[PDB]
Amino acid sequence: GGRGHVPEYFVRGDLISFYK
Repeated sequence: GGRGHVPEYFVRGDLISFYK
């Protein structure tokens, strides 16, 4: 739900998001 180098958890619809 922001920037990272680990994705947020399984998700669809929008672009893949990241955290920590």
